[PDB]
Amino acid sequence: GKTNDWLDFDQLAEEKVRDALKPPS
Amino acid sequence: ENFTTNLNQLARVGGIDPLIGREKELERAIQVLCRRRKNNPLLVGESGVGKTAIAEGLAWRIVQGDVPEVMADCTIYSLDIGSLLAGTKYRGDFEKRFKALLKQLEQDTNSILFIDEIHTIIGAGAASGGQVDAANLIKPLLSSGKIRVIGSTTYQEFSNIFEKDRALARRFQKIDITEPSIEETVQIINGLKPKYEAHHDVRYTAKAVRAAVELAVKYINDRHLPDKAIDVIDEAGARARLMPVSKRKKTVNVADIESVVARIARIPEKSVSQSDRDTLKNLGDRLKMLVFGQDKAIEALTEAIKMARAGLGHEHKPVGSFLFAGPTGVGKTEVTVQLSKALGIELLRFDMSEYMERHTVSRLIGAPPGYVGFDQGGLLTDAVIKHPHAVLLLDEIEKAHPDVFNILLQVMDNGTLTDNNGRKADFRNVVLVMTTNAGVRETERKSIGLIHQDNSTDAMEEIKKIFTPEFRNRLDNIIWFDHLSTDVIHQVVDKFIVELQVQLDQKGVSLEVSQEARNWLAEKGYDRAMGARPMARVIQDNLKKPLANELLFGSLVDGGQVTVALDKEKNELTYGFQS
Amino acid sequence: FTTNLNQLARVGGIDPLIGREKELERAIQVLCRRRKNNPLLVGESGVGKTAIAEGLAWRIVQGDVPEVMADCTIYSLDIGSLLAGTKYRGDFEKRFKALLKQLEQDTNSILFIDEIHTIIGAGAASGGQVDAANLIKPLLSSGKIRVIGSTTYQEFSNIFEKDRALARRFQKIDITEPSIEETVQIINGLKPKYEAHHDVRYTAKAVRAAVELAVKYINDRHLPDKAIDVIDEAGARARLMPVSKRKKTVNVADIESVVARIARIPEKSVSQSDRDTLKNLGDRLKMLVFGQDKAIEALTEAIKMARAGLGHEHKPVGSFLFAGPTGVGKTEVTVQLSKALGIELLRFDMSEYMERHTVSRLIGAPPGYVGFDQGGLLTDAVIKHPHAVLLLDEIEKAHPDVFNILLQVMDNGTLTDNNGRKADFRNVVLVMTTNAGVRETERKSIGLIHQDNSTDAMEEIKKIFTPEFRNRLDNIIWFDHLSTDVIHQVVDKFIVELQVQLDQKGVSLEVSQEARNWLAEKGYDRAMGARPMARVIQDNLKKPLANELLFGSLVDGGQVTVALDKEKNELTYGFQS
Ligand SMILES: Nc1ncnc2c1ncn2[C@@H]1O[C@H](COP(=O)(O)OP(=O)(O)OP(O)(O)=S)[C@@H](O)[C@H]1O
Ligand SMILES: Nc1ncnc2c1ncn2[C@@H]1O[C@H](COP(=O)(O)OP(=O)(O)OP(O)(O)=S)[C@@H](O)[C@H]1O
Ligand SMILES: Nc1ncnc2c1ncn2[C@@H]1O[C@H](COP(=O)(O)OP(=O)(O)OP(O)(O)=S)[C@@H](O)[C@H]1O
Ligand SMILES: Nc1ncnc2c1ncn2[C@@H]1O[C@H](COP(=O)(O)OP(=O)(O)O)[C@@H](O)[C@H]1O
Ligand SMILES: [Mg+2]
Ligand SMILES: [Mg+2]
Ligand SMILES: [Mg+2]
Repeated sequence: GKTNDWLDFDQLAEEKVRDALKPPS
Repeated sequence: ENFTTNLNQLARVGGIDPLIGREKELERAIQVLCRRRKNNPLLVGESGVGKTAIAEGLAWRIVQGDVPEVMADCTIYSLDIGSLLAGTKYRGDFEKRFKALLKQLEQDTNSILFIDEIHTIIGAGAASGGQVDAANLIKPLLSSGKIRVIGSTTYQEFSNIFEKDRALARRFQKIDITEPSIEETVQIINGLKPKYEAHHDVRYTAKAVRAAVELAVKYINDRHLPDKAIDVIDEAGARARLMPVSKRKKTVNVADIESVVARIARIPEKSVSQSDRDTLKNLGDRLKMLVFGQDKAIEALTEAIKMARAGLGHEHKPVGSFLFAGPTGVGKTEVTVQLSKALGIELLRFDMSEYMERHTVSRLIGAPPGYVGFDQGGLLTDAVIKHPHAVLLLDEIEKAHPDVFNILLQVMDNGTLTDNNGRKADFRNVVLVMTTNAGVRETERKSIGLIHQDNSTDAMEEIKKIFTPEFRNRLDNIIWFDHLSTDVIHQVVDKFIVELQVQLDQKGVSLEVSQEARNWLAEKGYDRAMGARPMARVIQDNLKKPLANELLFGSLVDGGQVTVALDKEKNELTYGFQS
Repeated sequence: FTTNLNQLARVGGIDPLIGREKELERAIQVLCRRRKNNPLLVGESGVGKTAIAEGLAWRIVQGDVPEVMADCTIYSLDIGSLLAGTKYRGDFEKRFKALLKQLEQDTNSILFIDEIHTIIGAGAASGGQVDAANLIKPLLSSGKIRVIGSTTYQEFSNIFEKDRALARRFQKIDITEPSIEETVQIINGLKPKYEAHHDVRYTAKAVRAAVELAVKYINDRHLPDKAIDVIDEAGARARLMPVSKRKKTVNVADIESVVARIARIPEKSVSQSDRDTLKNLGDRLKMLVFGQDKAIEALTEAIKMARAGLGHEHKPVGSFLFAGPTGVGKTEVTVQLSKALGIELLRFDMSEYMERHTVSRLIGAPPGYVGFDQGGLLTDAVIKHPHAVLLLDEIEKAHPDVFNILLQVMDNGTLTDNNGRKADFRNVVLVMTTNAGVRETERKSIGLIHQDNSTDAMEEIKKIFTPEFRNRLDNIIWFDHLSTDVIHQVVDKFIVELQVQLDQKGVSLEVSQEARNWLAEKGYDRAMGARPMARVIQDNLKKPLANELLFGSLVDGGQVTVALDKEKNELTYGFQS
């Protein structure tokens, strides 16, 4: 019997960034 | 908008080169563009084919009026991906910019958007291109069909991003683009010849444009045929225009542009010159002058190569069918690199011993786990694809699995090796050579008889047995390297001494080698089975190993004047040390 | 907003350009082309890409350039003012627009923009969607103006694939390290500024020695930049280090010390006094490791050649493979090697790096993942410690992909990770080990009288290791089995290791010579090497002493004696307390 082959699974990375505000006056 | 440049407006005011040829390929675009649904053309071609020229040239027909009535008012805009992604600094800000341009174009009817390098924006995952997930903002317009888009994707990316994604494939019509014929290439340059001539103010010769394309594609071996010709022509005009301080040569010659190709190709001008027949005529004289020994073996190889380059026989078949067979250490490997260096072709070394396991055979066609990595492809296929003019050196071919031999039989018959990815490789211009260190064991085998003086001297018979009869029929002639003579070994020893002397010159230390010393090195460094292979180690241990001990501490630290001698009674090398 | 390089040349702000005659010919040739008329001077840090662009203007004024370029004037973009000066919207557009009209209408005018990578990633105050790159894009395509750029190798590839329109317009120009003769000449031209700032004088020999000492020891930076750092620092040292004497002149002994500090090498290395260390390294290994005199000689001899200079500079210090039976201390000699030389020891167990995905961590992780910031373990380790020992134990267990990395190291001598940070292996020694040779015939020969039917050596190593990789190795130092005579010396050191352990408990161990012989013959196993001696010392000496140390007279500490009885052939332990 031929040897088995394993397949890896790569997870993508994406994140959300907050936003600070600066009033003019 | 500012992001996109109106090709029709640009063509109206000039500045766009005319399109020569590509009628069959260009007409396909007009066909799909007029469709009611699935009217988004896709230009799948390799780099340099001129995918952008086909789009720019298409707009020229619209303004000129050589298009149907529906395509009269049509306007083509080229999207600038760099403008959108630049300055975003926020994943999603780029998407907002695309919507504004899309809304403006959607309002106006009969609008096209030439998205150059579309693969960069719609890459599946993390990419080194657009790095934006434009799949979200590409399928809606493609599905809606309000505005049609032209994509200049590459063959590689198309097989992965477009094929895997059903939405992209179902809303795109592939338009295969191939390199133009050699006869068509010169016609393209002839049409564009006045534009470059008017700029440089020089007139190119008809023979130069024809010869430039032949040597450009062969010697450069970097880009595709259309880009090379336009580049060398522009490069040649600039060089001759400013070569002399005051003098100038309005005319051009073949020898003049040849020097330009040498710089971009990093090859001497002599080899770059179109003198293949001259080098082929004196091929034996060059190899015999560069390397010594195996004169009979070298001469036979030159006659056979001349038969293939004559043009007779089937062109699809491979040019190189040579099976080297002799003891290693006699320069068998050196002729393969010297031949490539003289002809100018590259050198690709593939050791069969590594490709021994049955699973390892698959690597040549494709990597086992390389599902994401389809760019590399098979190890053998990629090298041939990138380098179509290069020698293939196979070592220890006798010790390979049976399935490996069949892979060589296929290329020897059809001349084309397929790839799992789908790339088509041609061995028509690739010379194939393989070496086998077989029969040396049979010759060196000690006879079982009582006298033990039995000599075989029939190693050629063993070569035919280790290989199947089918393989023998494909190869036209096999090369055999005769055993070297003791006198020839003396020249090999001097080669290592010269390299050592050059290395010592940087420190100001001389090295003197006696004639008797060379005899000891030759015998010690030459083996019947391994040939000159031990010479590297024997020279190092005898000469370099003690030298370093004294060079580190002793008289030899400064002054040099090294001397070597050997005692006659014990036959041992003694090196005198002088300050 | 801009500066006229041509006018600066007349005043003399830019020093005379030395060398780079071939590069200039390539730049002017592609510049006059109908298309691709924008040369790009891709180079590394400090090579002088900007200096070449500034040097061209000097040639324009002097007239060395072909008459095609005569009457031309080079300008420079004010990168600082455009990036931050025009913060408000509108001002950036109107001010830059004026430059476009000034650039056009004069074909002889050619712009220059150092660090052209910056304009690709432009900044917008209110996301006006207008940047310097888009404003110049139509002009460059039409060809009415010509520009010159400058960027890094790793940065050049980053923008080449991302943007193809800009890449098409620009022509790549490769830059190389200038010759040593070229480097000393420029330092002379820049000598008035550095020498006047520190109020010192640099000797002619110091300039030549500085460039030579830098490339020999300092390999992280580049020769042109290296010379400026060692020269600027050398003058500074003479200003503050000799506070008592305040030596005005600069000697050759001065700069060599600065190179050692910058290169992080032990003092006197530049003096070459360290030759003594390599001269006597052999003896230290012989006492530490017994029965491997032949193996130590091959390893020691090869190391001398590297430092001596009888070898390829690009090639690393050494590349050896240790193979043999278990317990020969093939890995112990690697550890002690670092202690003798004093360089740090980098240990990379290959058992962990066995899978294809795991081997990737050696050269770095792919981008766009949580492990991108980690980088390359092997590259980071060698970069932090240029002079160190790289130990690859049990290489056979690793995946064959790792060999591809080693093949490059032994050939070129440099390794670059995915991020683009190059790593040098010139001063690092490669010492790998394998346990393939452990296999042997356990069963003895068949017959009344046994025979030494030992299996051949290196046959199995040829099939496991590829030929090209095997040939690249400098020397495969084999390790022989430990003979009965050698075991006597091994036991002696084990008692010392045990005595130091007892020193912390106040117990002095004294073992008779006869007792040592009994322990040696009791556990002497050729296949197991030296490991059985540890178990013999453990079972016979550590076990009884441990019982007394916990519950016995040795709780406080005291002397002990070990001697075998001839009648019983068994060790006898006496405790005095
Ligand atoms: N059939 C053709 N007729 C006329 N000109 C052509 C033709 N094919 C190529 N060219 C010329 O070659 C170039 C093709 O356009 P390019 O923009 O260089 O193509 P491209 O495929 O976008 O190139 P990259 O970006 O290097 S993959 C232009 O200089 C064209 O004038
Ligand atoms: N070829 C050269 N001819 C004359 N002077 C040179 C040359 N190369 C470097 N120099 C001088 O050496 C100085 C130091 O080099 P740098 O200007 O830092 O190089 P660089 O490549 O512009 O550096 P970056 O901007 O950090 S990539 C230059 O400013 C020049 O004064
Ligand atoms: N020649 C020797 N001289 C002194 N101690 C030795 C010698 N050989 C082995 N030892 C000792 O025995 C142990 C050897 O451990 P390792 O260095 O792992 O052995 P190795 O033979 O180099 O490698 P293996 O076979 O993979 S355990 C250590 O405790 C060493 O101090
Ligand atoms: N005819 C020859 N003339 C000069 N040197 C030779 C000759 N034959 C063998 N040698 C020496 O032996 C080497 C054998 O080739 P090399 O590429 O080193 O290894 P391999 O034969 O394993 O490919 C040559 O590079 C050279 O050092
Ligand atoms: Mg050879
Ligand atoms: Mg700079
Ligand atoms: Mg070990």
